[PDB]
Amino acid sequence: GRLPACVVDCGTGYTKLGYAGNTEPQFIIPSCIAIKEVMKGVDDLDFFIGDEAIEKPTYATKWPIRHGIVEDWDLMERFMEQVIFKYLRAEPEDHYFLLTEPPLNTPENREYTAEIMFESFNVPGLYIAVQAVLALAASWTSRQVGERTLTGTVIDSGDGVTHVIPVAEGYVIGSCIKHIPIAGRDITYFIQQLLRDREVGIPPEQSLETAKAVKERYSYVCPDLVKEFNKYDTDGSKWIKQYTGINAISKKEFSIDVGYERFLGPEIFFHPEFANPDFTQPISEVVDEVIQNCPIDVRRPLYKNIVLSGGSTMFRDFGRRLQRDLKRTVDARLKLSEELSKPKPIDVQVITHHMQRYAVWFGGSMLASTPEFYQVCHTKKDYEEIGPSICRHNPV
Amino acid sequence: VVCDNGTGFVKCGYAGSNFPEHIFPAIDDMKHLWDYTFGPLLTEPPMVAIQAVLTLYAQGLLTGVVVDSGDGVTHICPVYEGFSLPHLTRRLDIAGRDITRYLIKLLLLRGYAFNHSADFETVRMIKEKLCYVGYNIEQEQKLALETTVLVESYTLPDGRIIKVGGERFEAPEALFQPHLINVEGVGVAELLFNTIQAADIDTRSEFYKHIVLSGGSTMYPGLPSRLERELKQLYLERVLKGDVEKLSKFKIRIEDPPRRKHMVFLGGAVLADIMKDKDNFWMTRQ
Amino acid sequence: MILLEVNNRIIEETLALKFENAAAGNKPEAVEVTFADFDGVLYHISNPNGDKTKVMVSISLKFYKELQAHGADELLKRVYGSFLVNPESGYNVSLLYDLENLPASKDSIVHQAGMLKRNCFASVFEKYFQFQEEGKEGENRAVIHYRDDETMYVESKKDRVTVVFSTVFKDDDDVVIGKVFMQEFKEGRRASHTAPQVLFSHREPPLELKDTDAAVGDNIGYITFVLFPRHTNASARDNTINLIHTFRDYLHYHIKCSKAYIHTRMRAKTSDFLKVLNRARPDA
Amino acid sequence: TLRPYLSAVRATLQAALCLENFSSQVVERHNKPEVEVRSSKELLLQPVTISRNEKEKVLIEGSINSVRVSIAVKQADEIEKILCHKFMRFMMMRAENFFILRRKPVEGYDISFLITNFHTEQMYKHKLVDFVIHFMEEIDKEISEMKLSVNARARIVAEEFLKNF
Amino acid sequence: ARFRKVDVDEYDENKFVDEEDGAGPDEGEVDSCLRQGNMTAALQAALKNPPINTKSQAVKDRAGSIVLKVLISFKANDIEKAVQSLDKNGVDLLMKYIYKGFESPSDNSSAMLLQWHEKALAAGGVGSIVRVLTARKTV
Ligand SMILES: Nc1ncnc2c1ncn2[C@@H]1O[C@H](COP(=O)(O)OP(=O)(O)OP(=O)(O)O)[C@@H](O)[C@H]1O
Ligand SMILES: Nc1ncnc2c1ncn2[C@@H]1O[C@H](COP(=O)(O)OP(=O)(O)OP(=O)(O)O)[C@@H](O)[C@H]1O
Repeated sequence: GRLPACVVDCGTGYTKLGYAGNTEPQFIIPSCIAIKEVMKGVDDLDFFIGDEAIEKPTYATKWPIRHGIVEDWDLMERFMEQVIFKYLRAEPEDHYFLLTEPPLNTPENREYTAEIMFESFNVPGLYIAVQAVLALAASWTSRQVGERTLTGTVIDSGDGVTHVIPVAEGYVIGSCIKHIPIAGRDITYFIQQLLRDREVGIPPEQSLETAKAVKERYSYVCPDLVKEFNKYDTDGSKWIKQYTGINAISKKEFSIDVGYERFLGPEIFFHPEFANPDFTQPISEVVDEVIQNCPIDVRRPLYKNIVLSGGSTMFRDFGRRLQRDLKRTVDARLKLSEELSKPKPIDVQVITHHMQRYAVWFGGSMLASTPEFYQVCHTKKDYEEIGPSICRHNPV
Repeated sequence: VVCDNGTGFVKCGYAGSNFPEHIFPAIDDMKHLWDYTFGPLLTEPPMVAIQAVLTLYAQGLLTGVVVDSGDGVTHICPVYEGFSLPHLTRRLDIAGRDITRYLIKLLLLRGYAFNHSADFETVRMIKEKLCYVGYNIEQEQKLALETTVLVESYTLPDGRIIKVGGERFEAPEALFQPHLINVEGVGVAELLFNTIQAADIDTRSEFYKHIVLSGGSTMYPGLPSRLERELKQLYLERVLKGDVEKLSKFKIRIEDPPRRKHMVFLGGAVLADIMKDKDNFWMTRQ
Repeated sequence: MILLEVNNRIIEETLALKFENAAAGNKPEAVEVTFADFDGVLYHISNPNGDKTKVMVSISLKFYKELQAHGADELLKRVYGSFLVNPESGYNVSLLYDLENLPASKDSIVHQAGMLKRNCFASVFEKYFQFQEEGKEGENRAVIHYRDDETMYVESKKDRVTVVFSTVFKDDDDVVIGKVFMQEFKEGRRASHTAPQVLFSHREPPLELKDTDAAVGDNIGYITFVLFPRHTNASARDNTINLIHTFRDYLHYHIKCSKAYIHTRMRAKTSDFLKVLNRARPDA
Repeated sequence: TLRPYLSAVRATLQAALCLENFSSQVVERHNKPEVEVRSSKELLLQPVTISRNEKEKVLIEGSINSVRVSIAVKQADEIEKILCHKFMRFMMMRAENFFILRRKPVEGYDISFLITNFHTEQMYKHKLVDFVIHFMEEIDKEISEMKLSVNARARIVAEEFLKNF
Repeated sequence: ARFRKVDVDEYDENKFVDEEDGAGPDEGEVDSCLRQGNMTAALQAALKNPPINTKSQAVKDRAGSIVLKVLISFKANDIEKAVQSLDKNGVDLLMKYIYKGFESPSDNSSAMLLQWHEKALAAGGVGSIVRVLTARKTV
């Protein structure tokens, strides 16, 4: 009751954690646990997570959630232990828990998660939500929407693999989900290579570090490559930037020039030949193709409500460029149509909002702040009396 | 050639044949069907030869009760001798598509990413192999939760393997309950009992020993046996009046022919001797 | 961590981050965080009247009348002097930090802001330690219902201070595990002879409290902590209270971690069974 | 006496694991484990029990196409009782993977197996027998190790807290 | 539903019915042998005229007691010889009584019974156990 239910969003790279009712998460922490090299014991108790677990290099970093799937269940379980007792500081019997999950997890994996939550932490209530549905719900706070709907298309890009998922009435249409290989990490590697070949005086073993910062501080989407290149080659004084970091080795300052990578980094989706050599096919056609694979009768609302999720979507004007390109693809198809040829083509929107970074966590907090959440949770008593049917399935 | 038009399936073939040379639903529109059927006598259901006579004909019978369940509707047509009895015959709304659709929802709740449109045919087959009604719920649920053998594996077209257990019996059941259906029936068994009982009192026993099944919806495994068990309980419950003895005496027999899937067609085909000129008969061809 | 934190980590990271952003010279962003702690304690961190340059920390507690009856006011006023403002509506205590007037040592205020719950409990202990050191015996025992179904008893004796916890274990199997933990606690002097003595009675109160309305039942456990002069004397105090007020949560933490460990071991063995079976399953 | 008992259980399993494919006599086109449904008495064999003492025993129920095996596991004290209950439940939750396990034990036993002709066709029946014996031996050893584990961790936990005063 | 509560199958004429009809070994005789330390002789007498045909469990439970009484009175090293004195039929019957015994453990009764099982198995093979399983008329 009286307290706000704990909201834990375990992502491929970053875990968002906090208490319901809050606008932003209380923690955003790296989703890997640094471990030693069973070890009963004193070896046990010993762990690090976040920043600490990262920080030593030597001592091996694992991905407690990679691709939205728990890497080892034992290590994932230990992760949840410290998530609860060290950071959230919640007495677990007094708080309902909301956890999140990516699409395509099997019911067996859901039972393993619930088994851990109920038989180890004795929680009073648990709900396991699919990331996309709460993220869509999270978008209802945006001014661009006026009526609540739970039908829409979610572009979920993480740090491992981006998924394009059309969802209708709260259930993922599993047969139409598509995966695209490429993510934050690919952007880091290519830009890293790009700096190596152009800028000099950058010590190799701290190349990624620097790389992440440049992307975080200077990347953007440009509207046209050649005009922009000409821009840099013309008004270099107010377009070329300088970045200065400190060498983790020798404690000295290195200054690098920041140029073309600014617009070339986020550009890569758009022309998929960029990102991998294998990707012939651009993002506008894949999203259109995905929508086109679902029933024709339901292809009205899906075009009107494309929502973004994950940090990979926080690059200025991403949605605008996507909206334009999609309008071009749709218009071209209906152009072909007309010529061959009626009903008017539906308007196409992409919803943007201020909480796009961790839309998932926000959605969790908003739903978990309502009485209905308390209604739909599975109680420990029902787990004991019914068993394993209950926790797999959503609330009646 | 014999053409048997059904709401969800059209069986066309020749005479003194076996099975339809073609089973394909027709795409004004009825006249359009001629273009893809005839091109590269007539059979009419109880709105020339009443299918009840037909189904029975192929069985070498003239009297009896025909239970025909297809895609769109299910009928219980009692036939006396050569003719049918347009008055006794009753209709069941109860359904194929709905069950297939319900099985999809149930599998979805289990956690399988099925789509109602894209995967309709696939799940229809899972229903066509694993999934139908059971004698009781509490016992069935126990079998589903306690043995592995509910729990049958089924290979989807993409190679993935899923599991189907309690949903095998869970989908018929909506339809039974008054709860969810929001309509009051019977079924089919109780519907069969009433039809025969509301009939005479002489050839009533005659009907009971000649109940014949027809249509694809009567091919789900165990149907004949379920019908019998339900009729014995209903007979026991009403006419028998709980007398252990009046049970031994009763005669019961549900004819469930191997080729009952297209029993109407099979009938119809060998009915049909050839008239020398086709040419002269009709008003039109006239 | 492992030892429970006096320090609220969410409060410490949030305020440290805010002071560092202030010190860097960035404009402050709004913060509004509502969260809890053990024993029905509720915190709120916000910007009063929407002014992002002011940060208010408010605490709301159920305890409070009982602790107020035992000296709380003097200690809180002694510690927080000036930071302290009129309590926000809906809460019992509010602290206000002006980002435009921060002190030279920010870590010390981060630490003290963490202390907050501990400093709320401290006065009752300090009061009875003074009583004990002065020999004022026969004083009525303090009874603090820190949780809806948990009770705390504090008693001063001639040569010792006893601290009794009446705790409830709602899920049956933790009682069985707990008896093992309390048995190990009973033998703790075999490793630390200068350690505070601990007793435990299951489903029945200690005789000294038998004359009250103490709970009896299958899920109740009584723990007594015997504190000698070495834990009640002047240096001793702060460390003692820091450990004694987190003890209950420490116990619940280790019970849960033991069950978790058993699950991991068990998981490993089931994986091994599946491997044997597949070895057993015919190759073809 | 642990060795002898297992000898008697093993021989009984050898006798009971003589199964064949049996199509249902009761339901058209059904195939069901006869020991579970029990709709044809003539297809059921005489249930037999082997006991080592008042507490440890194995119940073996045969039929033409299936055998149900139930084991009462050694549980000397409370912690062994809870460890055993948790471990059997853990395995039972995973019955789909551990495909010869019943999801619930026969009343009066801690764990039950259901072995059908489909198992004896795809696995060497003599290795199925070896497996049950192996299982009986290993669950006992694991329960003992679990017990030592909890006790060992409890000592370090009491010591770590107490030494810090 | 009600009409579904009745198990009509119990009156199905097509079912299967066992062939049934309508005392045990001599108690006094077994006691005589035992009293005289004649164990093998007691074993052979206890195995006589088993109530394979009675309906009441009282008479069956009686013979099982007598047989069990004898098996318990035996010395470990003398089991093999007694077992080897029996014919195949005796060995099969002994195996039936042994399994019977497994159902009434008390003290170390199962401990010696496991010894009997071992020796009986050595003599009659797994086939003797098979015949415990499919007996329709048993001890
Ligand atoms: N404004 C921004 N500009 C550029 N990158 C950003 C911005 N905001 C966030 N990001 C990036 O997003 C990344 C984190 O992405 P995300 O949160 O989607 O991963 P995740 O949550 O672990 O994945 P998932 O939860 O989908 O498994 C960070 O590495 C960061 O670079
Ligand atoms: N082998 C089978 N077992 C169970 N059900 C089946 C089988 N084959 C088909 N069905 C079901 O039967 C239904 C259709 O039956 P069928 O095609 O024989 O009748 P129909 O000709 O379509 O209908 P009607 O003639 O009554 O208008 C389908 O919905 C399908 O689910």
